[PDB]
Amino acid sequence: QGKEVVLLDFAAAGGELGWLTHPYGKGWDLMQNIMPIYMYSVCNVMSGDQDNWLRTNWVYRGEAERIFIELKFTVRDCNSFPSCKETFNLYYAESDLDYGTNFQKRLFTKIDTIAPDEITVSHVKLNVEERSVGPLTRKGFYLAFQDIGACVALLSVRVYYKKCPELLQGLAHFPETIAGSDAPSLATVAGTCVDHAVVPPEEPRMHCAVDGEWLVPIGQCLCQAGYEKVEDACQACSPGFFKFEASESPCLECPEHTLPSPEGATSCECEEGFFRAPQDPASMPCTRPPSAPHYLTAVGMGAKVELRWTPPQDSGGREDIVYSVTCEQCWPSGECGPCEASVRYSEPPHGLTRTSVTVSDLEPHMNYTFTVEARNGVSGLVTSRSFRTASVSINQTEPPKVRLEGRSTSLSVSWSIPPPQQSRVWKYEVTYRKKSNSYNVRRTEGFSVTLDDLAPDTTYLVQVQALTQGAGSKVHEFQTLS
Amino acid sequence: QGKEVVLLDFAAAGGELGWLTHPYGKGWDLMQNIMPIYMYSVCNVMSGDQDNWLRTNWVYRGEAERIFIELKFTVRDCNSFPSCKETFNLYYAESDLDYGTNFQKRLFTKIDTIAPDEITVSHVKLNVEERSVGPLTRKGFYLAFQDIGACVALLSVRVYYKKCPELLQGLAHFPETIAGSDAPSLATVAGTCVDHAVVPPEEPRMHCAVDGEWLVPIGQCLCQAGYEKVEDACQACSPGFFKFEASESPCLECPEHTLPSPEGATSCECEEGFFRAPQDPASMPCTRPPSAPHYLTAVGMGAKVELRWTPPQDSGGREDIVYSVTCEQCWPSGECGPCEASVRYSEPPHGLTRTSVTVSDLEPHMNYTFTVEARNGVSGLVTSRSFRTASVSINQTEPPKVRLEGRSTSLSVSWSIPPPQQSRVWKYEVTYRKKSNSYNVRRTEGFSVTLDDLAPDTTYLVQVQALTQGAGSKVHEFQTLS
Ligand SMILES: *[C@@H]1O[C@H](CO)[C@@H](O)[C@H](O)[C@H]1NC(C)=O
Ligand SMILES: *[C@@H]1O[C@H](CO)[C@@H](O)[C@H](O)[C@H]1NC(C)=O
Ligand SMILES: [Cl-]
Ligand SMILES: [Cl-]
Ligand SMILES: [Cl-]
Ligand SMILES: [Cl-]
Ligand SMILES: [Cl-]
Ligand SMILES: [Cl-]
Ligand code: NA
Ligand code: NA
Repeated sequence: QGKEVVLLDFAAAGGELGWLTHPYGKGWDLMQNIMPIYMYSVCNVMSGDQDNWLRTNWVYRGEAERIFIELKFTVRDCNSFPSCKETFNLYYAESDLDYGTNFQKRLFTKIDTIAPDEITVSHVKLNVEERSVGPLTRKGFYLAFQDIGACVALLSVRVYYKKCPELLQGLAHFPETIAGSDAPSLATVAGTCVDHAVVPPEEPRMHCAVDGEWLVPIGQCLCQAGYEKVEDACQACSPGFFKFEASESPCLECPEHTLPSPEGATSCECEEGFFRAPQDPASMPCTRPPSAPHYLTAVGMGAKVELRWTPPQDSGGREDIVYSVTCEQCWPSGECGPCEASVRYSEPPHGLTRTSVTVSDLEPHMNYTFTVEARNGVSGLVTSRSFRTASVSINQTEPPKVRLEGRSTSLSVSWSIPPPQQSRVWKYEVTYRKKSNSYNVRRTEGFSVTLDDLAPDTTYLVQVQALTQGAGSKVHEFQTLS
Repeated sequence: QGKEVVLLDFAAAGGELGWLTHPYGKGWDLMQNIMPIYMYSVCNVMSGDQDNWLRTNWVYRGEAERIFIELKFTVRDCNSFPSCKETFNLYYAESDLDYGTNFQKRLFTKIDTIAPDEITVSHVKLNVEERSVGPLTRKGFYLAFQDIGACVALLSVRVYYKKCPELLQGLAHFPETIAGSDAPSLATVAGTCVDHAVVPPEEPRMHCAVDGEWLVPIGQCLCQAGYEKVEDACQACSPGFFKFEASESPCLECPEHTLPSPEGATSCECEEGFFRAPQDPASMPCTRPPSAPHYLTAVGMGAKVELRWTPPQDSGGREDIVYSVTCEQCWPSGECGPCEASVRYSEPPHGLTRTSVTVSDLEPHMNYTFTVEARNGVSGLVTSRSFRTASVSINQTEPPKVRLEGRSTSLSVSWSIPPPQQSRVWKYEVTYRKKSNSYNVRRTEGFSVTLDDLAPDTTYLVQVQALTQGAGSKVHEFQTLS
């Protein structure tokens, strides 16, 4: 149930309300019972022809469309005393002027015959009856009651109308609106967003019914950045909190490494020495550049150097860690300088996410120092650097990488060396022994030989040296067919 | 108003319906008036103590919650014949079994006292009265009528209940639902998207009221790609039409240069020789590469060449037109070849949106042919080329560009030439005459001289030649102070 606005309340007046009766003498009469109770009684069941009227004061209508008329009464049984009726009539008249004592029944429209559910034979049996009328349009109206020979006491008369009350809901405001006249009335009432609230992407609406109930909520408003919902309004975020968007969510407390916020903050400021990247959301804690790769190994396996490292002990709270590798040369001469352009990497030496690289094409005996640096998203915002160094010497230059391209029974062999080294080699020298003092060497400028005139199902020791005006491969075991 | 389902209709039965009366003899009785009209009459206003009951058949309730009971009747005036009442009583009883002739008034709950609005003194004055009761829960119910000494004819009795009908709205389906019992009942009923419809981003809902009206639509479904809304459903796009998205829009007809579509098309296919770029929306007509720049001029103003052109006559229906310039050299020797890397352009010679460029650093006497090509977004999809050619010869190499850096009374002069030409110059030669056979020449390797010992407020003719082991500027008029 919603708002009732009362227009008339006979009982609530304690007798001081005085209504016109026609005729002046006979018919309805005000009665007091004493604890005073007042009432309007008529009981002329004997007289053969009655037409007794009771007319209320002029009632100002205001904004009311449908009025509700609530009556409380007793009726005595026509068979309970030895031309009688047990009902009365209820009328109304609209009008813009209050006519005072000038009352004319012909201007009154009949609402209904009022009958009792219970009848007395004197147990105080109080009937209740409600009717309604609408739409009304004039400035005011009158009610009336007609008795044609009933024995009635009329104890109460309430006229009220219904409203949908002023409403705060869904962070919007809805004005008090008058319940409409027709029963299938749902009036759509637009809402107003309370201060610091907004409709983001459905606009707030409510539907006012004839009983004054608000029925079906459509849409809502949301508290904007720096504000949240507290009860029915928007409030500034507490000190220590933030909110960056218009959402239906509370203020989030300040993330890690951040400076205590003032009221209505859309984001907390960064702590000294901590930062944010231009892609980081306000919800992300302040971060910093990482420490150095925790461990780094530089191992000279063969002619190439392998660098293997480990992520930093401290990431500075980030997950976008990359590595970059740089190099210095030093001749143990004493002189030093940056790495030559002839050094290659197994992977472009910057923007590394892998934790290892292979370095090739290195001058022998030279002391190479490799520095591997760790950087995350906030690194460009500090001057400082986090790195580890490791030094390697290499002895042999790149040997030929040799494989079998086929076999019979004979052994068909191929090899390769990186194209920068290919200028250095004068000739390749192939050696083959049987698996103690009798080997066979051949020479070529090319990259493949077939070893001929060999024993079936036999293990041979094959080596390929790169010769210069050098560096030789590992011994391979190659077996002939059967 | 919505769906009424009738449960009982006395008048609509033409007498063949037969109701229990208590007592069997006295009281209510079926009467026929002849054009047959049937009715139930009691008129024992004389007898001192009446309690006459009329009980309907057992009525099966089905799914009904609130029933509506509509009566039509006459009542005669108790004063119209010389223990009388002018009302009757309406009761009901719920029950799961039909008890037949076994009728027990004590099981009947009173709905209301029924009174007439109009009373007869015989003009056929037919009162109408509606009441309702609910919620009901048992399998069926009975109505009854009680007369205590009224003279009533009862001509009609309709019990019905209300439903919200099965509904197609907003491209969703809503099941037939029973109107609820309570007046402030709005039952929310979810809808089902009809075939080929979808909820894109609010889900369809309707609200069923107690009178069987559907009240407030929330949400909708939309016809998906290849489909549109026709009446209350989704239909395949006509031949000749398309629709690419789920929207509330009709099928669009096929754009220009396109192949007639089959039913339910999401896009029309391209006409032979026409294309679409991988960024073009389905709504965009098929396009093609443009024609050549309509006009091109190649003019050798000085040492530089100016190319000015004009957009193509035919754009192939596009607005993303770019130009690119290329160059061939030919010595009038006869031999030809691509342009040297020493030729510069006033603007990177590809991706041009401008319709002109300046070409500088050109070898004298050489026949340069410039080709300017037009390309739009669909050009990469054809092999063909649209271009215009224009040829230019240049005579002089770049002269010094000379300006006054200051003056007195003297003239302080500076010049420049593009750094590629700066190697060629042995010395610069400055000549100055007074504005007929007496000039003064000086020489420098640098780019500025101050002319000294000059007359006040005087016009001088200054030229600067670039000398080689050449090319000289225009004559400038420089005036001293006063
Ligand atoms: C280079 O190698 C030596 C050992 O040969 C090592 O101790 C030294 O620290 C390395 N680099 C530099 C720049 O000190
Ligand atoms: C080059 O210039 C001549 C005139 O000197 C012109 O007629 C000729 O068509 C030009 N280019 C070519 C490649 O034919
Ligand atoms: Cl009094
Ligand atoms: Cl009304
Ligand atoms: Cl040799
Ligand atoms: Cl009959
Ligand atoms: Cl009820
Ligand atoms: Cl000289
Ligand atoms: Na009535
Ligand atoms: Na009643």
